[PDB]
Amino acid sequence: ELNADSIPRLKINQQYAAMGNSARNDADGQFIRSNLQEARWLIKSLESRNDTLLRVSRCIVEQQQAFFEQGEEYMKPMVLADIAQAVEMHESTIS
Amino acid sequence: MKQGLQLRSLAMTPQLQQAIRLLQLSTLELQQELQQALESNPLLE
Amino acid sequence: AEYKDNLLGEANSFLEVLEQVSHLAPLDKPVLIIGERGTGKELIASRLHYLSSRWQGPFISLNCAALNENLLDSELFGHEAGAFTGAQKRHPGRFERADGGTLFLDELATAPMMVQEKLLRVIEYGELERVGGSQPLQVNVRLVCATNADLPAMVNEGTFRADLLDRLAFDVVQLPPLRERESDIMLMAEYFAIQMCREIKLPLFPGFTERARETLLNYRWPGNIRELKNVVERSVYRHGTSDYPLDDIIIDPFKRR
Amino acid sequence: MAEYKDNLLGEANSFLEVLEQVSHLAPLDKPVLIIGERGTGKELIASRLHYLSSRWQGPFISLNCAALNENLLDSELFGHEAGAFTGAQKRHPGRFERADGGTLFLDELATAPMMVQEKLLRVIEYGELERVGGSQPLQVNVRLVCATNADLPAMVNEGTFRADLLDRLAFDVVQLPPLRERESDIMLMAEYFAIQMCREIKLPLFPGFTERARETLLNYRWPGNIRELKNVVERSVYRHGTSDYPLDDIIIDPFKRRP
Amino acid sequence: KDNLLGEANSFLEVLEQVSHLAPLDKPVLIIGERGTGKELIASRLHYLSSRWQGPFISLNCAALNENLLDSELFGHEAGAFTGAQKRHPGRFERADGGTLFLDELATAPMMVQEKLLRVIEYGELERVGGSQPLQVNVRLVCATNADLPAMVNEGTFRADLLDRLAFDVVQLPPLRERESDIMLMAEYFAIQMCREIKLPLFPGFTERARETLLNYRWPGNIRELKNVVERSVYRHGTSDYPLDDIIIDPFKRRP
Amino acid sequence: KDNLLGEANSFLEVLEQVSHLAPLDKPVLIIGERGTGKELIASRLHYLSSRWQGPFISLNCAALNENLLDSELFGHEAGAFTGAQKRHPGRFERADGGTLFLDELATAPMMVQEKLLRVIEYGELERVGGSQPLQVNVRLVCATNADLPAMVNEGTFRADLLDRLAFDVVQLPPLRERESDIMLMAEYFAIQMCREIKLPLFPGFTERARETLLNYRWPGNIRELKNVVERSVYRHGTSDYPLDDIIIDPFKRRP
Amino acid sequence: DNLLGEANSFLEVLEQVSHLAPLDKPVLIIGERGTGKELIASRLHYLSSRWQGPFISLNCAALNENLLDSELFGHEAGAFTGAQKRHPGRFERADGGTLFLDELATAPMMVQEKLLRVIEYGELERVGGSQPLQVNVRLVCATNADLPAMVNEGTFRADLLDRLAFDVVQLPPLRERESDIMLMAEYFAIQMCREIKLPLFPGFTERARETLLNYRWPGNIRELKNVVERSVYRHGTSDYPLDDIIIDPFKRR
Amino acid sequence: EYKDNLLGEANSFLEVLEQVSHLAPLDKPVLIIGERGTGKELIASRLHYLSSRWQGPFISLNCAALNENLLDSELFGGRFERADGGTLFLDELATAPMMVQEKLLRVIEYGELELQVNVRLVCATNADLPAMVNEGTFRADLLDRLAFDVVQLPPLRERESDIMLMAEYFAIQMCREIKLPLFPGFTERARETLLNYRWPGNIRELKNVVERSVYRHGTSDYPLDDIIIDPFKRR
Ligand SMILES: Nc1ncnc2c1ncn2[C@@H]1O[C@H](COP(=O)(O)OP(=O)(O)O)[C@@H](O)[C@H]1O
Ligand SMILES: Nc1ncnc2c1ncn2[C@@H]1O[C@H](COP(=O)(O)OP(=O)(O)O)[C@@H](O)[C@H]1O
Ligand SMILES: Nc1ncnc2c1ncn2[C@@H]1O[C@H](COP(=O)(O)OP(=O)(O)O)[C@@H](O)[C@H]1O
Ligand SMILES: Nc1ncnc2c1ncn2[C@@H]1O[C@H](COP(=O)(O)OP(=O)(O)O)[C@@H](O)[C@H]1O
Ligand SMILES: Nc1ncnc2c1ncn2[C@@H]1O[C@H](COP(=O)(O)OP(=O)(O)O)[C@@H](O)[C@H]1O
Ligand SMILES: [Mg+2]
Ligand SMILES: [Mg+2]
Ligand SMILES: [Mg+2]
Repeated sequence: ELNADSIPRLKINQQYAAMGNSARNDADGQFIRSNLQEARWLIKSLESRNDTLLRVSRCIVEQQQAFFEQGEEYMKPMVLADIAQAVEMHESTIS
Repeated sequence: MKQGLQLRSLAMTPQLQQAIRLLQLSTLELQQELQQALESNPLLE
Repeated sequence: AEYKDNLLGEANSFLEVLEQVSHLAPLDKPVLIIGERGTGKELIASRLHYLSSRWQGPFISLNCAALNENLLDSELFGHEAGAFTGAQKRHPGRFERADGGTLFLDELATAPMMVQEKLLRVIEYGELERVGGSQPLQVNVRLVCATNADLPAMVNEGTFRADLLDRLAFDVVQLPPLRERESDIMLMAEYFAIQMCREIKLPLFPGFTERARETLLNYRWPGNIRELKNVVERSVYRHGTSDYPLDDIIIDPFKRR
Repeated sequence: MAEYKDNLLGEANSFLEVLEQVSHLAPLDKPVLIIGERGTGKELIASRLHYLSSRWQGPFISLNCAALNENLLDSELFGHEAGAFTGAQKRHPGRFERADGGTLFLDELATAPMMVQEKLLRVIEYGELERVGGSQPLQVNVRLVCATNADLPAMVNEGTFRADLLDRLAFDVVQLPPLRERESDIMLMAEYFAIQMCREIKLPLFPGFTERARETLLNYRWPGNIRELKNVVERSVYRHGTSDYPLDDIIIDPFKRRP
Repeated sequence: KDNLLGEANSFLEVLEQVSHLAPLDKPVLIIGERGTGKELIASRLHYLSSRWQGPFISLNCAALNENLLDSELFGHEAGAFTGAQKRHPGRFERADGGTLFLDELATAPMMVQEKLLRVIEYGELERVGGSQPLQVNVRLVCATNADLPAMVNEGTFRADLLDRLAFDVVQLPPLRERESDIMLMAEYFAIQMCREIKLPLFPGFTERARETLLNYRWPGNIRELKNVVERSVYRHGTSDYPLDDIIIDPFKRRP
Repeated sequence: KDNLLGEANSFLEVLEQVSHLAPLDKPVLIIGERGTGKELIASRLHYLSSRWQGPFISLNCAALNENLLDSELFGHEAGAFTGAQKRHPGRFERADGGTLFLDELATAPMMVQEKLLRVIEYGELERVGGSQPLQVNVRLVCATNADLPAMVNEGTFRADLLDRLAFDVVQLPPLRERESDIMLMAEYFAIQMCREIKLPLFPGFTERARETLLNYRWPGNIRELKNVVERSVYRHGTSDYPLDDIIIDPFKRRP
Repeated sequence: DNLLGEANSFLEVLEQVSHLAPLDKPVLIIGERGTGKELIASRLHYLSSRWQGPFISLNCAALNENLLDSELFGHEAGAFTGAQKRHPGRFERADGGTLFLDELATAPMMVQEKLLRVIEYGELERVGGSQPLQVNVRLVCATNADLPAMVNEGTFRADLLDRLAFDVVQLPPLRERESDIMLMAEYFAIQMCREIKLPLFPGFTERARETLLNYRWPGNIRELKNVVERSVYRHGTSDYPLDDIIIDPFKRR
Repeated sequence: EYKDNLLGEANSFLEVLEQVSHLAPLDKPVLIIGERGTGKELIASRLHYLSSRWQGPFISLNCAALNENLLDSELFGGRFERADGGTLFLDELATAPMMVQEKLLRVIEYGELELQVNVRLVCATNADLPAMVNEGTFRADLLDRLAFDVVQLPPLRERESDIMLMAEYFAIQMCREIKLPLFPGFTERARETLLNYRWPGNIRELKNVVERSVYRHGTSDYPLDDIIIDPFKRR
């Protein structure tokens, strides 16, 4: 289970989102739209990091359940390319 | 099978690349970076 | 270690074959078979893979028939990048599938002779023949086969070159015919009755009449196991059949009205 | 220099002399061709020459002739990539192009298309480079190796093999001593494979050889020279038995149904 | 632009034909067996042509990719389903008055034949998705191992090719026909060989077997001549290695 | 108008037929031996035809690769096709308002005919991703040395379509059948080569060479005429001695 | 609304054709070799409710690549932006009117399989445009020289053809009627003479026509057209009546 | 319910209907045997109409065949998404691409790349699948996993007695649509012709023949004795 409390949440200021379309000034709207695009890119980046982490973690916990259960003595040879092939994990974003 | 015509995308670099590079960082590394970034944006919470 | 699943192999020769397999299990060489039809051979191949109990997956399972274009089984030794059109990254596959493993050769006789030559060329030295410019790469994995095809016959035909044919000569298995096996057949018949009663979780195994088993014996039974599995569900298809024993076994799917 | 033959499964009869001739022929890089039967040491001879790939930098290039399927085989000759085919990728040069200077081991399949062999022969005769495009051929030397597995001048008469390709090929042949010919270390290499088999089995000790078994070994038609001998060796080894009996039954024909 | 002249009066007349043709850019054929060296003579014409500083480089007819035949003489400009690049023209487009010896013409596709039949048309180079064709003068030359009339009776090449046949295809004399400097050719070839053989000289030498070789099939004028020369030399490799009992039979079972 | 080789009565009849046909924008075809050079007549006609100025098309048949007319004739100037996109020049698109001589359409895929049929009959086509087909004002022309009379009889043409491809074909006589302008063609060739070889003067041919032409069955006619010209060029020898032995069968090996 | 030949049986067939013409049920249109009676459908569509409705026609021989998005439903979504730059697919172009097909007997029968579905209410959904269709755009097809024995020959799906039409479209033999022969003959002669800017029609020999009346009519109306043109050019003179009939430009002298 | 269209008075049609009704309650995948056009998917229509999950969107709709990357986008979005929860169709099963067929079968249970939605898949085929397996044109594993319980259809030759009723029904519907005053009447010649009418197709054949026949008849006053049939051809 992903540490959702340790997972930050990116919130967009909806008051600014409602205070830009009414802006009869184009510069304010353009700056707001650029800020929104950047913030959306950042939030999507964090979310993609979290989701890829969760998928690869499921793959590893499946691989390292013996390492999880019996322990480091029963720690199987685990590699990223093998894990990526096994769980269809990212080929380079994961790396 | 053979060769003729047919067949047919791309990713992004720099800005998308910087956003992706931010994620390879540590957890609290991402948290402090998020705090510093949110220090600027007037349209985020 | 890991235990192979139960198989109704009550034939005394079948037990002997199992024993031969058992001796071969520590060994690691080619494993061929007479490929009896309707007869569950690669199940035994799995019992082998299971007998090896190798870490990771060495029990590859792919035939030849779907490799209709030569390219498909050609891509059992896949493509790396950009040979023809790269529809996806690292078209390689099915080769590392038994990375440290073994290969199950099904529908092997249908394979192209050029394809066969490529396979054999892979056999000994192990070189990775990846389509597209690159360097080869071996891997410590094995292979095994099972086919109704008559190897001496094909040698007369020369369908595959003789070099490969001998290169495969390391373990043979002539599965008994479906018409050959009778007592094990009824044994597995009751076994499948029970197994269906379990998997469907129907309240009652109906049973079968003595006439039911006898008539099933009078059935063509072309596949001792494959036909039996279809017959199992064919009787399981009937509704209320589980409550009382019935001899209603659906041979022909096209049979109607 | 000289590298130890990782295998010297050789015949004192004349494969000693054959190996000697090979060693004499080895230093140059001129046309290199051999000859032999189904499974008759010919890969092993390939290894012989690859060790005879003199000095260092012996780039072993294998030309599995009956491979390459149908279509892109043409590229496998010359070189793919650029934007040429249904794809685009970096310059994966043809297999001959991929190896510059390397050892060109011919698989003695005898390609069905004479023109395809001729196209390889034209590149084989010389390389002028493909500055126009990677679709073409380039400026590469290579050591080259051929062998025979069938009747050459017959096919010349049979029209199976082009005379011009044949004339360039076989500048100096290398025939092989068949199982029906070599027959030299039969018992010797026999026990050689036996010891290899015991060590593989981690076996206790060699039970021995039966006089009946040795008589059969002499009587063997040996349809395959090198491997089929080793094949039956493995056959008996797997057949195995008590250490009490040196050898039991015949492993020459495993195909035969088990008693 | 020369080699180990076969030193023949026929060779003299053939060279005369070449020299007479030298300025001309007319398309040219040849029917030469392996070891003829007609290709070498052809390229000798190419360098010695009026376009001495001309771009003269062949391309085996057998070469072309199954579908790239248009991409063979012409070269990719735009589209073509590549989706990128494909802006490079053809080596034949790269010719422009230069030479590309049409070797291997004995086997090109009838499809290839007709596409070239278009190339036989004066100028007008069309590329994929093109705007305006290119009338690009280029010097044409070819050689074959077989008989053009033989193919014609077979209909093997379309008579369009016979139209494409333009300059009088000089032909190399047969080995039995050539028979010009066999000892001398052996001498030069063996000089080169001993250079490669790195042995000092042929102390054996001798010439009775030279006349015996005068009684030889010699299927390749240079393909077999020097081939057998080296075969025998390497089997010898000794200083005192004479023309006696040296055989050309690499396929044959020696003792 | 244009340099026309020949003044035969049948040739004159053909010329008058061209004069009559000139208004007929209706497409038709011409039947001639390879090397006929009828295309030249077609071009002279088209210039003299209603397109006193228009487009002009050569259009080698064997010139397309699994690529439609919107990749062959129409062009994909309307881009947005599969794969990348751009502005793509188109032949039948470019041709509209001009001269469209189809080249040796005998060798043509059944698919090619499949497209061209509707391309011609209505004269409206559409392209790579277009709304409307419009129509072309070009002149639809063609010829092939084959006798389609057997081709579509073999089925090798859609005889319905090929007939619809034709309005009233014209076929030039054979020169061997014509058998007349031998002297004039010879003289023109002599002067032309004397210029080309930069020669001083034409030696002339003995009446023996005239009779050789009289026997020169000449399977190439104008093609064979130029072939004989080539023969003379190699047989240049001396201008003082008149050309004695002209007939050069290059397929016959000399000596 | 056009110029063409007519016969009593031809008139009856045209009458039945008009009777079907307002009706929206598609029928199978089979024509003589030298018929190209597509104009009949053109009248029918005018005689159909599509008198002001759509009238898109395409010949099923002219494709592009293994599959054409424009053939049924496509746009500029190959990769990258994925934009319905021209969502308008074939039926989207032809919606609500005449969807006329030519070159029918001559495409990949897989396309026929594909056609069968679009034939049944389209429901074509492209990346450019997704729509359930079932839009009653007038369906009709032509180039019907083929035979149901081609299904016996296995040319295409007999089921596709069987579901294709519920009613017929015939074509009386041109060699059969030969009634308006001189009539349409003079008609085409005048049309060309105007096109030829010719002075006038000099007439023709009745013997010439009667000899010309001997013909298998292999090219039917097309044969008539080409024959008239050739005979006119051979006449090349409006002075004397055209006593000559150009039997075949496949000829020599 | 849904209008007694093709209400098969052949008691065999009723029995097929009863089996289908039992399967209608079942949410397990299912298929039916018949010929298309010889009654293309009419039972599929009934099953969607007899949808117990009546609000369940039986979008279904799988007779045809799409493109390659089209199968890519459909399986990995339409497919289960196209008919979420609801009923899943399949026809021209002989027309599937091998990659496409593998994708479908894997979705039915599970795949091997390194799940699905909805319930009650429904299918039918127009050709003898066992011969195709003998030809080896698909995965027999898919064949079995599909072959839990089927719904055959009566042949047109088998569909014999109720044929007069079906013809009359088609006549009623047609005259309603055709604006004809009335079905002009049954004639012995027409009935005998229909008896001879082999009608390789069942529904499409009879319907198209009747359409041609009525269009020919055009007289609600005048019954048609022996109207011939052809929906195409020249003269
Ligand atoms: N012990 C078993 N348990 C479950 N299934 C079995 C067993 N033995 C055989 N089968 C089934 O029989 C089918 C065909 O068996 P087999 O005859 O070995 O195939 P082949 O026809 O290739 O020889 C297989 O699909 C397999 O599922
Ligand atoms: N001393 C040896 N060392 C290794 N392999 C040997 C030896 N002697 C025989 N063999 C085996 O015998 C065979 C030699 O024949 P090979 O070259 O493979 O056949 P072919 O001539 O058809 O190419 C191989 O299987 C090889 O492994
Ligand atoms: N005059 C010459 N001097 C030296 N070598 C020659 C001469 N003519 C031909 N050769 C040899 O012939 C070989 C080329 O073969 P070639 O005769 O061109 O085959 P083909 O005529 O069938 O194309 C070259 O290796 C070259 O050494
Ligand atoms: N009317 C003509 N007068 C003189 N020479 C002609 C004439 N027509 C063609 N030729 C000659 O014949 C050849 C033309 O061949 P080509 O145009 O390829 O004929 P084809 O119609 O068969 O394509 C050239 O050598 C040309 O000089
Ligand atoms: N009854 C008729 N009388 C005269 N011309 C006709 C008649 N019916 C059709 N035509 C015309 O005859 C021509 C037939 O040739 P074409 O259009 O190529 O036929 P198709 O479309 O069958 O290939 C067309 O112009 C067509 O409109
Ligand atoms: Mg099997
Ligand atoms: Mg050569
Ligand atoms: Mg037409």
